[PDB]
Amino acid sequence: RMSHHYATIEVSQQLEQLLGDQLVILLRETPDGQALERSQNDFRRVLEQGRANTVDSAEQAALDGVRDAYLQLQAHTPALLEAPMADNDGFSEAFNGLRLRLQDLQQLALAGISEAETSARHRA
Repeated sequence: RMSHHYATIEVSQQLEQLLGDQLVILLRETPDGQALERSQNDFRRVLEQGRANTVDSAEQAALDGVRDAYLQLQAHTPALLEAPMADNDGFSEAFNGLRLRLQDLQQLALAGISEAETSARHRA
């Protein structure tokens, strides 16, 4: 009824931390390629294990959207990390869409918790 929503909140928080790591790396003058790849692979790991374990159907759909938004952001990673970002407006927009989705995932999870709390009080 409720514990799985808490797990979804945790997935989103971890993703947000890893996204932050990625931005911090990308913001440096000489970003480290191995660190960037590790952060991307870890974001993907957390997201995909999270999706595989998500029980709520609406949270599954939201995590699918997070995946698409993440791929959009990842697509902006320059082949050469010393190279300038090719599409700054696009990178900004992909970043914005992803962080807003991660925030809404948590809000969605919180709503499910709230509704389960209410239902628990009327089952007994």
